[PDB]
Parts: sequence; structure tokens; C-alpha cells
Amino acid sequence: LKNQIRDARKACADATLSQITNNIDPVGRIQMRTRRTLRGHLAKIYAMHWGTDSRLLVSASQDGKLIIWDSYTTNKVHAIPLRSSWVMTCAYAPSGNYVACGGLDNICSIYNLKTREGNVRVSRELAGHTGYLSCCRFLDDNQIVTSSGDTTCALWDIETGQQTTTFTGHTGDVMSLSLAPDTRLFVSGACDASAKLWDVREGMCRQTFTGHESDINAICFFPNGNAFATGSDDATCRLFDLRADQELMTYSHDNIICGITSVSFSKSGRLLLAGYDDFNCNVWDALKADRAGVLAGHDNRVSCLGVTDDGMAVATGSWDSFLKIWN
Amino acid sequence: QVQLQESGGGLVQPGGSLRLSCAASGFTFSNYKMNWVRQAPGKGLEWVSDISQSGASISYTGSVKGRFTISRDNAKNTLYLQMNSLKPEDTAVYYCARCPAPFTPFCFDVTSTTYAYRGQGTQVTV
Amino acid sequence: KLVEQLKMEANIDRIKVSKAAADLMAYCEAHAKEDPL
Amino acid sequence: LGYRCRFNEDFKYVLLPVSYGVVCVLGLCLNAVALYIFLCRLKTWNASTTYMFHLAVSDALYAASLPLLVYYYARGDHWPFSTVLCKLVRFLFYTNLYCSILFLTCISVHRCLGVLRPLRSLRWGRARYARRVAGAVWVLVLACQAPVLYFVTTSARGGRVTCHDTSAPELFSRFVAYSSVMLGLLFAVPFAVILVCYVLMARRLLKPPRAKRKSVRTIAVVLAVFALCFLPFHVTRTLYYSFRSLDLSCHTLNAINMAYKVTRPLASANSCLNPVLYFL
Amino acid sequence: LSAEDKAAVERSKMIEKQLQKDKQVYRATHRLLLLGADNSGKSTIVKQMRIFETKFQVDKVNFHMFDVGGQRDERRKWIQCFNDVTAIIFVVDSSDYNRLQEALNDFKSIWNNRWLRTISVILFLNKQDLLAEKVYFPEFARYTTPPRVTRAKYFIRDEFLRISTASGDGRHYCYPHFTCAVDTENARRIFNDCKDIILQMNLREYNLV
Ligand SMILES: Nc1ncnc2c1ncn2[C@@H]1O[C@H](COP(=O)(O)OP(=O)(O)OP(=O)(O)O)[C@@H](O)[C@H]1O
Repeated sequence: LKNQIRDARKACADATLSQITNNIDPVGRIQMRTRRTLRGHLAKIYAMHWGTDSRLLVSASQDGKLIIWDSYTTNKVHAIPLRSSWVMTCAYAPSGNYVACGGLDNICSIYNLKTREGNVRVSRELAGHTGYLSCCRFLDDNQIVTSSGDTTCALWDIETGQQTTTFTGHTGDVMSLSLAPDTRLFVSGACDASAKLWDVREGMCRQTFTGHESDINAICFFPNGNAFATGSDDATCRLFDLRADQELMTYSHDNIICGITSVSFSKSGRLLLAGYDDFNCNVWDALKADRAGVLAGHDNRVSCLGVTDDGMAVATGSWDSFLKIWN
Repeated sequence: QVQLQESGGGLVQPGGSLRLSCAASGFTFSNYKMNWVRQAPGKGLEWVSDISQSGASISYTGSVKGRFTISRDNAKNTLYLQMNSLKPEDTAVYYCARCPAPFTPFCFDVTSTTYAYRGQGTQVTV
Repeated sequence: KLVEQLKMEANIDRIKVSKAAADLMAYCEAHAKEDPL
Repeated sequence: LGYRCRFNEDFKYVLLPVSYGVVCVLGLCLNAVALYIFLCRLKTWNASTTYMFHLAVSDALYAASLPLLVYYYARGDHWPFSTVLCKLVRFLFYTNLYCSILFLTCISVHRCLGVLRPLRSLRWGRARYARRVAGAVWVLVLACQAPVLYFVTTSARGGRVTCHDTSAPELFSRFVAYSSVMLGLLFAVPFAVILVCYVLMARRLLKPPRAKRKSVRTIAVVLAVFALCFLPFHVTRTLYYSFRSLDLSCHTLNAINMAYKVTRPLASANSCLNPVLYFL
Repeated sequence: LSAEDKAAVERSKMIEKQLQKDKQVYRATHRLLLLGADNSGKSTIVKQMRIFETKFQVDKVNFHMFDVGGQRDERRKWIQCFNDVTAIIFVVDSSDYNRLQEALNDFKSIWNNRWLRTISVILFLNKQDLLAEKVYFPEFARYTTPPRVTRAKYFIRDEFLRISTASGDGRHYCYPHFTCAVDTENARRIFNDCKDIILQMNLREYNLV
């Protein structure tokens, strides 16, 4: 009955985004410069996350180190040795008293920073997943949503240490997830060239979006929570609307033949920042599908990319062992 | 939605010949490397053929060379496996497979137990 | 499970693409003042 | 000019100025280019990159010292500027020469340890110690070439004054002893260790590979360039100083002056080509 | 220049000193990725010289091998983690001719991957005792040695080396070794071949190549 779904999606398609936004003033050529270069990690950066306080960020590297930086002063607040050097995700708690990570160990390890006269130690270890841990995001100090390479996502209880609900209907390894601003839903993009919208309370899939052509690598919710973007291996970013249940934009240009590693939006949502495997990053007009800027400062591969909560800066880590703050 | 649909699966004597054609849809045909994936009663997932995006590089399994010549049509979005020298040890299900990434001949995960960009398959019985 | 999920997700309240595009444009126009990038 | 024999140095004013000028202009050009790459378009700072940067700095300083010398040689052995400028020019000339020699030595020793000991040399951290080694080399060369400031003076013989390269008269024994000691310390040991290091590197590379013979070809090229540029210069300089300390015929002194002054352009050409061989 | 700020810079300085101390020992150790099929017997080589982590030291040089097997059979995504390994170890069941085609295709996909094109591969044809007693591919009729067990072992090695030399030039190399079931010297093999690999990178950064 997928033909009926395609017909229903076609029936509601009456104004393309390229047509309804053809009389909108284009933004200027976005020229951003590096402000800080973070130079303390030994090997390639794999992930990064921003603190809610918009000053502190955590990062992960191939050398099995978890460094918490002070972006204003470039000073390392923490340097946490991990039991496994193979990690791919970082999570900063909204309260700021916890940090999580994970990877090929298939375990989300949680580290308590605000200890009593003691260094940072592993507070908990969540060990119910089967495939490699791809992404994790704190809901609060006691709940964390995790995705892995066993084609499943799970919501955990940190105090008890076992899963509360599991989001099992998916094909291919789930590569990224993005929490809604209301924290009641989340979208996950996997390696089956599809993305799904999940309900945290109900534990069921409500929508599926199958516009892309290859493995989806990054996913980011729109600031109002009514849309999201997906960066995939087909060298194309696309924009999907939850209400319309169809793709709206396709941020694809010729001479781009590399996959998108990271995807993030600005505070207003006008700019879509996408990291690429062609050593550099791109700035996209979200409602015009035209290039607006390039962050060409990295040397090996832009693996992670995040925009600050207040939107004052964008931090992009890279495979050259350096993080960069842009403005 | 990446959809691959095959055809040309029917019972053939130890002699004779047959042809398989997979009709690709939902993606740009000419940017990807494609292959042929074999099954059998009570064994795993095999690998028969291979062709590049341009069509200038062809590789075969050691037991299919000279008998299972292939073709592709970027205009018609089709890929073929012309079967001419059949044997009774060829009863199989044939899936038309695809490399995970464009400009990428990795096809790292083509013959996996679960593969997203693989067709449903046609049973070729003998 | 696939057919059941398809039947569950086929009965949805989908709106016109023009309305979604207009809502995205309205949000990006309203919040463009507080975006320092 | 209390000398009995008069040198027929009519060849100099034609040979030395043009050679010094062309060497200085290329040297400045490609050394500035290489410094530009190192400081702008390169963030692979190994021990090799540190040593090569210091070598380029020394070559640039040498090429910057050359213009005053070509002016002096084109002025018909006349130095009307000052008496401290001559000392500074000779001091910087010899300091940059021996700094280039010692940094080529550092490059050779590093490469030898990297090739003969590929895995055990990773145990001890030596990439950060390259800056300490380079600073110690600079300090040692400056300390060893400090007596050149004392020895080199400005003296007038006839209608022209001269920028003495060797010393003032009635002090030649002290400088010949000092120059023998300096020649020993800063050439006999560095050239020998360069030779040993590159010979051992080639040997092993030759014991099995297109890369492992191209590297030996590059080793032979750089070693031959170093030898051809520096060994005849120092040998002829030592012979010239020794024969002037002794007493011989005017023709023999003229011939050794010929040989020393024609081996000087090779010593300048070493700084000329070092950038192309070691970076391009 | 406040007291709290000065304490923050002091703590960052201590952290950076510890980071330098850790960098001293991180570069002095070598990471090895262990790959192969289920029947390859790679764990036999693991236990002889000892996600499973195996640490052993040869000539005071520390090696650390990783046998990740807690994953699914779709490895096009998590294999990018092993990008800065010194070498990839491939273990092949040379005595089970049924699966040599899949092993050859696996090595071919490893060889031509964009994220593994600069990483050298050490090859171990493990089950050689079973191959000798035991003795598909139609090239064995016309193949000539560069008894028959020597022809078979060198023919499989030549298939692997043909795939290796078909596309990999000047960035990474293949090292075929003929492993046995009760070999006690594969530590020396891994040491010597990692030594050759680091020598090749050294020659590349020394501008000699
Ligand atoms: N024993 C000598 N006999 C004749 N002329 C001499 C003698 N010694 C020095 N001179 C002359 O004195 C000048 C400079 O003396 P000095 O030895 O200090 O410089 P140099 O080493 O010979 O070479 P240059 O003069 O180019 O610097 C030379 O031009 C040389 O001709």
C-alpha cells in the first residue's frame, strides 16, 4: 500500500519550496572566521557536544580521551581517560553535572563531574545494547536516549541501569538521532536510506521518510520542531516536514561527490551547516537550497559539527585532531 | 524509496538459457557500482557478478567466468545477467544488488544477511 | 509487521506543502533577528 | 700590505661579485618561498621540519650577508663603510655557513635514527627535542664564531682599505691555531657523522622496492652535493692558511689563492641549492 | 588575572602536562586490527603470543591487537574507526576452498576502501596444516610456481597478491605470511612487518620518497 501513500503525498504537493520561496531576499555571502583552535587532543576528533551554558563543550578522540574545554579561554577543564579508545558519541547533560559517551564497546558510560572532593569517575554503565553505540542524548539527569548499530534505539533509566522502552522497527544501523525541543519526540536516521519519527512515551514509530538514496549519517531537528534535515552518503542534504510527511528541499549541487558527515541548523533555522568528507564544511540556505558560505579551515575530515545553544558560535571538530570555533 | 525489482526467473533444464533483468528505481543509476548476489538451498549469500558505474570493469566468480556475461543500461535503468551455460548446480535466488555509496565501489556490505539496497529476488530453479 | 506499520502510517492528517513552506518561512523570518550568524 | 709577493687577483673582481650576486638573489628568493610555505601552508612540524626551518633561516641570513661582500669585491677590494661592519659581515658569513653545516648534520642524524631504528626510536620523544637541539646548535655556533669578531679588522694598505677576512698582520699564528681548531670541531666531526649516517642509511635501504632505491638515489645526491660544495672549500682554505703561515714561492701562493677563491662560489652555491634539494 | 582564573590556567597546565605524558606512550605503541572469517582461527594466533583486546610486547615495543566481534555483519560504518592503525591483520582459512571466494572479495573490499587505502595489511594464511593433507578456481591448471602443496599455497597467495597489486601502489602494502596452527613466532612477524611499515612512512616524511 506504499503506492497509496505516494499518491496521498503527491496530492498534498501543490507549491514547491523552490517556487513559494522564489521571491525571498537571499542572504549575503556568509564569511565566518576561526576564533579559537582547540589543540589538546592526540588523534582524530570523533564527536563533540555543547553545554547548555554555551561556554563548555565536550569532545571525544581516537586516543580514548574525553576532554571538556572552556571555549572562552581554551583551557581544558577536564581530561577523562576512557576504558575503550573506540568511541563515536559525546553527550553533555543539560544540567552539566554528567557527561556520557560510547562506541564499539556497545556501552553508554556516564561520568559524574560534580563529585565531592574527587576526580571524574564512571557513575554508571548501560550495557543492554547489541551493536555499536552511535548516538546518545540526555533527556535529563536520569534519562538518556541511545541509538546503536543493531537497528534499534532505547530509552534508559540511569539510576537502575536498564532500558525503559525500545524503538525496534528500523533497518540498517541507526547513525544519528535528534531530540525535539519539547523532548517528547525524536527522529533517527539509519543506514537503510530512511528516517523515522519516534514517540518517547508511546514507544512507537509515527512517520517514515524515504527520500534519500544512501546511508543517512546526520540528522537535526528544526528549531520549531516541525521539520528536520538529513545528511547522507549520496552527497545531498534534504529537508523533511513532519506535517506534510514529504521532502521539501534538496541541498545538492554538482561537483559535490562526498558524503555529509554532520548536519546542524542555526538558531533561526535560516542557515543549515553541513560538514563534508571533502575536508571542508558548507553553509546552506535552508529555504533556498543555495550555497551561502564555506568553513574551510580543517585538514583531514570534518567529523563533528555543532551550533551553540544561544547560536553565537559553531564548533566543528575534525580528523586533524583540532576543534575550531567559528563566528 | 530505493526499490529494485527483478524478473526472468523460471524452471530451466540443464541445457538451455535464461536472462535476468533488474529494474532500478528511486535513485540515479549511473553513479553506483552494482553486483549480482546468489543464494542456494541451505547455504549462505553468494556473489556472482560486478560492474562499474561506467561499465568498463567486470569481475566474475571463479565458477561463472565465460558463462554469465552481464550488461547494464544507464538509459533504461536496468542491469542484466545473461545465463547461457547452465548446470543443475545453479538453483538459486538472484538479487540485484548495489554499492552503498556513489562514486564508491566499496560494495562493502553487499552480500550481508540484511541489506537495504537489495531486491526481493527471483527463484531460478533447474 | 511491515504491512501493519504501513497501514498505521497511511492514515495520517497530512497538510498541503504550501502551508508547511509558509510556516517555515514565517518562523525563519520571525526569528532572524536573534541569529548572530 | 707588508707582503713581499703580490697576488694577481684580477680574476676576482670578475668572478666573485657576479657569483655572489646570483647566489644571493636565488638564495633569498627560494628561502623566502620555503619560509612562506613553512609558516603559512604547512602544519606538519616534525623534527625534520624543525631542522629544515632552521636550515632555511641560516641560508636566508647567509644570502642577506652576501650583498655587502659582493659590493666590497666589486669595489676593487675597498671597504669605505666602517670598521665594525667588516667584523659583522665576516661573523655573520661564517656563522651562517657553519649553522647550515650543523643543521644538515642534525637532519642526517635524525634520518639515520628514523631509518635504522624505525620502532625503537618512537619510544623516546624526540620531535619536541628538535627545538632544543636547534637552539643548542645556534648557541654553540655563535660562541665558536665569536672570536671572528676579534680577529677580523679593517686595515688600509695602499689607496684602498680592505675588509680583512683572515686577520690583521702580526697576529696570524693565533688565528691559524684558532682556525685549525674551528675547522676540526665544525667540519671534521660534522662531515664524518653525515657520511656515516647516510652510508648506514643507504646500506640498510639497499638490503631487501622502487621506493627503497629511490631513497638511496636521493641519499647519494644530497651527500654528493654536500661533499662537492664544502670539502674542497675547507681543504683549500686550510692549505692556503698553512702556506701563508709558512714561506714559499709567490707562484705557489698565487695558485692556492686561485683555488681558494674559485672554491668559494661552491660554498655559496650550497646555500643556493639547499632549499630545492631538501624541500622540492 | 583573578585568583580563580589563575587557578583555572594552572589546572589546565597540569592537564596539558598529563596529556603530554600520555602522548609519550601513545605513539610508542602500535594498534593492530584483527580481521577474518569465523573459521579463520584468528583466536588461535591471539592466544599463542598472548571486543577482545590483546596486548603483547616484542623487543620492548608494545603491540595492542583488537578483535571486535560484538557487532553485526554490516561493517561498512564502524570499520572507519580503524583508520590510524599501524596494520590490518587478515586471517584466511586457506584449507576451506568453499569460502576462498568470499575471503578474496573481503580482502578486495578492504584494499579498495577509501578509508583504508593508506593502511598496510599483514596476511596470514592460517590453516596450512589442513591444507597440506587436503591436497572452484580454474586457474590452477595453467598456474606455474614462481610437491603440489607448494603450488596450492603459493597459488592462493598469488591470488591475494594479484588483488593487492591490482590497485594498491605507493600508499599501502601487503605482507603475506604462511601461518600454521601451532606457530609460536607470529609476534616476530608482526613486529618486523610493522617495522617495515613505519620505515616506509619514515621514508615518505623524510622527502626521500
Ligand atoms: N701572504 C700574502 N701575500 C700576498 N698577498 C696577501 C697575502 N696575504 C694576504 N694577502 C692579500 O690580502 C688580502 C686580504 O687578506 P686576507 O687573508 O685577510 O683575505 P683573504 O682570505 O686572503 O681573501 P679575501 O681577501 O678575499 O678576503 C687579499 O686580497 C690577499 O691578496
